[PDB]
Amino acid sequence: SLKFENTGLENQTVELSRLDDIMERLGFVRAAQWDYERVTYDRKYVVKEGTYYLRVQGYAIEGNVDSRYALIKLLTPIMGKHYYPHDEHFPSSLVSQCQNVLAQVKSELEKIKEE
Repeated sequence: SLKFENTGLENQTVELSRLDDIMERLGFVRAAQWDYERVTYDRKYVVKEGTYYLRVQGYAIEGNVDSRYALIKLLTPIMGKHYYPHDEHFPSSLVSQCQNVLAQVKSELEKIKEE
């Protein structure tokens, strides 16, 4: 339920193949692949209490999810939390790390924006 506002990600669109390359490079794997409207990427931070995951998601505004060419509009990134083995408190260090990763997501998208 933690969100990251003001990353700039929601303000520009990107081709899916170009998004995919960027995400894999930055440690994300595809997630929630049952959804045909949205593409989802998770970067996992496993800890003693379980798994935190930085989730970046976008919808196909043009084309579709199963196509090489699809135009993706990104939504507000979130950090999810899963407890294993069994009001959420989010660790400030992990918040800072996720902020850093999102900054490089944004920087990589800015580098190809005009092409």
